[PDB]
This record gives sequence, C-alpha cells and structure tokens, in this order.
Amino acid sequence: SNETLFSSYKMGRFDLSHRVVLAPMTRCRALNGVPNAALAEYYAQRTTPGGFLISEGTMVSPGSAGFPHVPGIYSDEQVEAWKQVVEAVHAKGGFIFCQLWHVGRASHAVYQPNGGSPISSTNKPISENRWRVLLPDGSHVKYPKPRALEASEIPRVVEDYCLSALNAIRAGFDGIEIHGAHGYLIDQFLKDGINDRTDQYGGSIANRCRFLKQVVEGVVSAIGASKVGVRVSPAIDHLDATDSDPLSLGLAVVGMLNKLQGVNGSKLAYLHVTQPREEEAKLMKSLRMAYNGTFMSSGGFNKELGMQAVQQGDADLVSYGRLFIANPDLVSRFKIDGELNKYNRKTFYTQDPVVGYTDYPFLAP
Ligand SMILES: Cc1cc2nc3c(=O)[nH]c(=O)nc-3n(C[C@H](O)[C@H](O)[C@H](O)COP(=O)(O)O)c2cc1C
Repeated sequence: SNETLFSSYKMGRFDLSHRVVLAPMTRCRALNGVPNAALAEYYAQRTTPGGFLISEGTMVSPGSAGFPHVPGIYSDEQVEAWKQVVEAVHAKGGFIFCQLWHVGRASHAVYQPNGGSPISSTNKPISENRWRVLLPDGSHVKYPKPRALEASEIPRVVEDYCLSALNAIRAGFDGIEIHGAHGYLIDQFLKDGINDRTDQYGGSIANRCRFLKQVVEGVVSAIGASKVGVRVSPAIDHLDATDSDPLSLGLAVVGMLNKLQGVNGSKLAYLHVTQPREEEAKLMKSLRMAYNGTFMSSGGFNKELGMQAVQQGDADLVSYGRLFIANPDLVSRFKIDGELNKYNRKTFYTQDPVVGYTDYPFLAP
C-alpha cells in the first residue's frame, strides 16, 4: 500500500497521527511506587500530537511488582500522582495507555506484602540459571518458589485489574493495556511451559487462555473495549515462558479476543504482540490476519522494518522500546531519517529522574 509509519490511523475513538508507538517500558523511576514529575517529563518528552504511548508496566495490586520503583495504579495516592504524567501527555496531544502489569512469579519476597510468596498459575519457580529478579539495591537474585493461585482467588486478581483499570481512567489515561506477555502472571497461565494446572485454568489451550479471558472481560466491562489493549508474546521465552506451540496459543488468544469483540459490540483498542528477535514473521502475520482489529507489533523494529510492517499490512502500529528510551523525539527522527541516539542499557532500570531517563537529547535543528 502507500501507508507508512506516518500515516494517520483511527484506533477507535483515538485519532492517531502516526503509527509509532511508545512501547511499555519499565524504567523504575516511580520511586516507592508513585508516579512523579520525572515520569511526567519522560512521557511528555516522548509525546507527539496524535502519537500513542503506552506506560511502563504498572502495578494492579500489592504484590504485582517484580522490579523496583515501578508505579502502581491501585491506590488513590497513585491515581492522583499519575495525573500529572497523563496531563503532560495530553497537553502535548498524545494518548497514553496505562499498562496493567502483574508479574506473578517473576517477583521476590521483597516485593510482596508481608514478604510472602509471589503468586502464579503454578507452584514452580522460574529456573535459577538464566533469570534473576532485580531487587531495589540493584542486586540480582534467584526467583523464588511461587504459590499457585487457587481457582477461588482468581476473581480477586481479576478484580484488581478492574479497579486498576477504573483507576487508570480516573487518572485520565485514555485506556489501559493488559500486560499478558513476557512470562508474567497472565503469561504464566497462557504458556504450557509454565501452566501445570489441572483445574479449569490449565490443560487445554482454552483453559490456559481463561485467566486472560476473565481479565480482559473484566477490564472491558469496567471501562469499555475501545480503551483496552491486550499485549501478548506467544513466542517469547522470557522467564521460562515457552509454549509447545506459540502459533496455536496466539490464535487461541486472538480467537478469544475476536469472540469477546462480538459478545460485547466494540473492538478492543488493539492487540499488541511482541516478536521474538523467518517463521517468526509467519507467526506475526498469522495472528494479525486472524485478529479482527488493530494490530500493534513490537520487538526489534527500527524505522525501515516499521515502515514495511505498515506498508505490507503486517501491522497497523509498531511500538518501539529501546529506541524510544534514547530518542524522546523518535517519531521526528524517523520522519526525517535523522540520527538516532544510542540507548544506554546501564540506566534502563536505575532510579535517577534525569540520568538515562529525561537527558537523552532531542535533535538539533
Ligand atoms: C527497559 C525495558 C523495559 C521494558 N518493560 C516492559 C514493560 O514494562 N511492559 C511490557 O509490556 N514490555 C516491556 N518491555 C518490552 C518493550 O515494551 C518492547 O516490547 C521492547 O523494547 C522491544 O522492542 P525494541 O527493540 O524497540 O526495544 C521493556 C523493554 C525495555 C527495553
């Protein structure tokens, strides 16, 4: 087609000016779980008129975090502190979705109420050799043994997503994204690499999708489908989050979202899928073809790959992470094929409100 990253797009009620999306990225500047003026600056710097942004993963409940200084949206105090970020984005003409993030077993007693065990689909820990939880002192230690949720406690978790989603709207977010990716709580139910349940939430593909289904249904009922994006990564093996067949899992997720869109009358805001980064683009093309709606692809995109993803109909929208970390004006830079600042990995997850956060420079004229 003649569509590109700079073609406008209608994401339901949201009129986007372009297809470049700020991927949700944990940066750990939200000291003590509270959004602050530093996040406001950071998101404002990255906003464009009609540009879509997705927040760093945001706690839906105490115990839902597995990184230091990540924001929450479950408490009044967080809702209020988020306003400044959201106002700052809106002042600059962006839309911002709050990513509702539950890490499940990818946590530590440090991040749990009463230093209790992280919850998950399973009682099995993330394996100890490839993965670590980052603690607030900057150490990396092994993930602990989680406590499998009883089926009876799942509706309370769903309700946390709902309250958090209602809080997000309260704070002024244009909507929310369900973080159902990357081996976190939802993905711990989704993936047969993890989900060793024998009740209604495990076994079949459908059972594995049930938690995500209830989360999405719950959030969609509370705030409206058009304000809900869903993110999944069927083929990302992060935190042991494998599946014997990513394709079919992804199609089950897609199928379930197609079904919810008929059972409810409105489209979701989007399906957001991470690429692992051949066959991979076949998996992505398949999900996008299957999904009746806006498709947001993510993972390893640069401009060129983004332009072709849009041009060739592989995606409506392309989220950028690391490039957006380092390039507040990423969209402009892409538009004029200008220089790209390099990202500094070392300050991805540090705490300074400025350093490695809001101090990556805009283009010179
Ligand atoms: C520092 C960092 C933190 C991230 N945190 C999140 C997150 O909180 N939620 C999420 O869904 N994805 C998260 N991701 C994944 C990104 O949203 C995005 O999928 C990723 O950066 C891949 O695209 P890229 O090559 O453009 O960086 C994170 C990525 C980075 C680099």
